[PDB]
Amino acid sequence: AANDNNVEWNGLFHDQGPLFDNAPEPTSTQSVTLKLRTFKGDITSANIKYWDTADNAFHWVPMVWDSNDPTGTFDYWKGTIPASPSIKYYRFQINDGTSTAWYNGNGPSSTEPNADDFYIIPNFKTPDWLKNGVMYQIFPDRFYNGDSSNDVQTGSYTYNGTPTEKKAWGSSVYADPGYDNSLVFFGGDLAGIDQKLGYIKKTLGANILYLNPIFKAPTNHKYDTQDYMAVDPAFGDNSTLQTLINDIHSTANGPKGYLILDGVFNHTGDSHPWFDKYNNFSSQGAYESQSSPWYNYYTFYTWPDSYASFLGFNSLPKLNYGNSGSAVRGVIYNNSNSVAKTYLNPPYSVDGWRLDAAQYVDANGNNGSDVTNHQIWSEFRNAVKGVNSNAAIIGEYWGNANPWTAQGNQWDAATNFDGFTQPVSEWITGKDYQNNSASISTTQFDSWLRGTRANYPTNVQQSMMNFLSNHDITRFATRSGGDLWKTYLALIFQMTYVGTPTIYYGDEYGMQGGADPDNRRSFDWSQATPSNSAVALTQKLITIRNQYPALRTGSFMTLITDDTNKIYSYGRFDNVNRIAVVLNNDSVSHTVNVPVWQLSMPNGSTVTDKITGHSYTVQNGMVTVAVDGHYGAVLAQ
Ligand SMILES: C[C@H]1O[C@H](O[C@H]2[C@H](O)[C@@H](O)[C@@H](O)O[C@@H]2CO)[C@H](O)[C@@H](O)[C@@H]1N[C@H]1C=C(CO)[C@@H](O[C@H]2O[C@H](CO)[C@@H](O[C@@H]3O[C@H](CO)[C@@H](O)[C@H](O)[C@H]3O)[C@H](O)[C@H]2O)[C@H](O)[C@H]1O
Ligand SMILES: OC[C@H]1O[C@H](O[C@H]2[C@H](O)[C@@H](O)[C@@H](O[C@H]3[C@H](O)[C@@H](O)[C@@H](O[C@H]4[C@H](O)[C@@H](O)[C@@H](O)O[C@@H]4CO)O[C@@H]3CO)O[C@@H]2CO)[C@H](O)[C@@H](O)[C@@H]1O
Ligand SMILES: C[C@H]1O[C@H](O[C@H]2[C@H](O)[C@@H](O)[C@@H](O)O[C@@H]2CO)[C@H](O)[C@@H](O)[C@@H]1N[C@@H]1C=C(CO)[C@@H](O)[C@H](O)[C@H]1O
Ligand SMILES: C[C@H]1O[C@H](O[C@H]2[C@H](O)[C@@H](O)[C@@H](O)O[C@@H]2CO)[C@H](O)[C@@H](O)[C@@H]1N[C@H]1C=C(CO)[C@@H](O)[C@H](O)[C@H]1O
Ligand SMILES: OC[C@H]1O[C@H](O[C@H]2[C@H](O)[C@@H](O)[C@@H](O)O[C@@H]2CO)[C@H](O)[C@@H](O)[C@@H]1O
Ligand SMILES: [Ca+2]
Ligand SMILES: [Ca+2]
Ligand SMILES: [Ca+2]
Repeated sequence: AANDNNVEWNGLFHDQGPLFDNAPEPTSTQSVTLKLRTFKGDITSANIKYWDTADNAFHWVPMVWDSNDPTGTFDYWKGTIPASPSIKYYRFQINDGTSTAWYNGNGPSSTEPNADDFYIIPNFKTPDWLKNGVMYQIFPDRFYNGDSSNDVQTGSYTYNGTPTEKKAWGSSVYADPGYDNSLVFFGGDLAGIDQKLGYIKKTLGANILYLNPIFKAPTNHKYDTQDYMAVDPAFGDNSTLQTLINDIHSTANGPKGYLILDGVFNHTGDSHPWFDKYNNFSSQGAYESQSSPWYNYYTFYTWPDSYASFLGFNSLPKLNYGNSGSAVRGVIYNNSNSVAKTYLNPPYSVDGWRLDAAQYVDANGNNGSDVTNHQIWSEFRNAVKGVNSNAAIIGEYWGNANPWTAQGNQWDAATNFDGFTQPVSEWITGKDYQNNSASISTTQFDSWLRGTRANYPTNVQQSMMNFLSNHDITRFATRSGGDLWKTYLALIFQMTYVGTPTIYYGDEYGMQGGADPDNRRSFDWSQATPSNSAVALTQKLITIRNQYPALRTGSFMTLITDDTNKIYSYGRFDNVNRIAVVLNNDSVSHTVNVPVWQLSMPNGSTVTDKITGHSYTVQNGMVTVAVDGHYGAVLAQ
């Protein structure tokens, strides 16, 4: 507002959105010009302080006033960080006489921060389609039986002494007395996925599909791989995969699509020939003979009964990656005919992988989260991106996955449990994703989101897998107590936040379910139509996100965090649009004066709540909109 020995925090802003960063994914030779925003005439000077990993030192770049925003309310200060190959971390020092403030990935600060700085990873690139798409996850057996001839039947076969049980579509997922939950089948398959492709890409609008394991394995989840080179017979054959991939990539049935596979590379099933615990193959596996040609693919403490595994499960023997150039690293990703490259190269050309239990991948039976583990995911990236630079790499991780993403040498993104799923669950349903009592206020929710968003490079943020539920946690509908309205707010949010909106099959209509395996129920297709309130909004929302780049790659600015009325409003914006999102997490209606001036929405200009179609006019920097309890508006211009 003026030069008064006071830096006004409310006027301050910056992130790597279009208005502030002219190069968010630069090469070794591209300069990064940054723009800081402040209330007009509020400061005396500003500077950029960045740490360059090339010489391990802090560098200084004084900023200069660049311009005013259309409403003459803000000042934009600029500075440029020189182009080089090295990773850089920056923050801002803001001065107004005797007052000094700092700003970085975590927003304003009275004292100088030492963490949460903004990133500059030269030559690091996350595929843009992932950044701008909407994903739909499918647990094969439970989506749609499109071919009843490949169905696993009761007794069809046995695993570790247990016969398989077949369920009627819609029945409980729990095994009946005498059977195992891992050996319960409903019939979902690849042909089913292909036949319902119209529901995916059109009825909903999603353009990205992510499949849980689909390779030869005895269980129903299939994380106990028996053969990476073959599609499990129950889901079809490799030929079926090809037709599906072609039908997904096809733009003759809707938006061009991308397929992402589940890569279970940390371990193998105990029935995989390399191990062959039950001797299902003539060859000799590691378990049967210390002279086995694959003996060293695993780690034994006391051969053959005690060996390394995934969290103690004997059915999932841990793979030993050894050192660079090892046979294992070759069969998984180095060899041209490896698991990762085989499916990434024709005649399959899938578009990416979901790294299951990626934090554990290691050598000699160790648990990862160490140097070797990271060295491995670095070679993995060179192998993948070497075959196709636009093939996505998303690792599974429940906490801060900064160690595997913050240097642009490993994954493109990660399963956003901590930055999306948990905060959303606790804010809307008052439970954590495992359905335990855990509630947070709007203020707390907005902070939680900013802190976790700051853990990652901007392009990683835009590529994070944001789901309300997934195959390992309780369903949102159950955590909601059945209140379909909470699902409405959740959807509206999910489709307007930073990151790849990811729909866990069934969530779009309000499916319920507890802990594994009850969170993997068969899909109720009578509810899969626009006649369902939730399904309709999902589609409405998806259409809206695809309409505005500002929602996929724009900036994010908090506008309202009211704990009294439980209202949360934020804005997504770029060079073309300004979107004010208003959310009501209360159980009663509220009239909100949305301060759209913060997004520089001109007075007299009109805005439209793309959810209702109702138009509004910006007067005195505000927009008054009434919103029902557990719902929201999407004011766009
Ligand atoms: C399931 C999940 O467990 C870990 O995740 C931790 C996480 O790291 C922690 O930070 C914290 O948040 O807690 C979670 C767990 O809630 C692990 O790190 C993850 O990698 C793992 N998820 C992936 C890996 C698994 C192995 O490939 C997959 O699970 C499959 O295999 C499991 C083991 O048999 C099956 O688990 C069943 O669990 C029930 C318990 O209700 C048991 O009774 C039953 O015997 C088990 O079979 C599961 O059904 C399979 O899907 C998982 O799907 C991957 O996503
Ligand atoms: O889970 C891993 C950790 O991830 C997060 O740490 C991030 C920070 O949030 C980022 O801001 C950034 O930090 C840079 C920092 O910006 C830069 O100035 C420089 O900082 C130190 C340097 O590390 C240290 O060796 C010494 O030289 O002093 C410098 C300044 O005094 O380097 C930092 C990182 O190299 O990156 C880190 C990690 O990528 C999160 O905040 C942590 O909680 C988490 O543990
Ligand atoms: C910012 C912070 O938000 C979340 O933390 C939650 C806690 O989980 C909850 O128990 C309670 O304390 O409220 C907090 C909200 O502030 C999130 O779970 C954290 O991960 C996140 N923590 C920062 C980000 C990183 C990711 O974990 C950490 O590495 C870092 O040290 C934190 O500053
Ligand atoms: C340098 C000056 O730039 C900005 O001023 C511009 C206005 O915003 C425009 O509307 C138009 O009038 O052009 C002006 C440029 O001449 C900015 O708003 C100012 O705050 C800024 N001046 C600050 C910096 C100085 C250097 O320390 C101080 O002397 C001065 O008091 C500050 O206000
Ligand atoms: O009745 C269903 C409806 O209830 C709520 O609406 C509130 C309204 O917002 C309050 O201001 C007041 O009028 O009571 C109404 C009902 O008691 C919810 O806001 C909404 O979710 C729900 O559909
Ligand atoms: Ca001032
Ligand atoms: Ca079938
Ligand atoms: Ca054998």
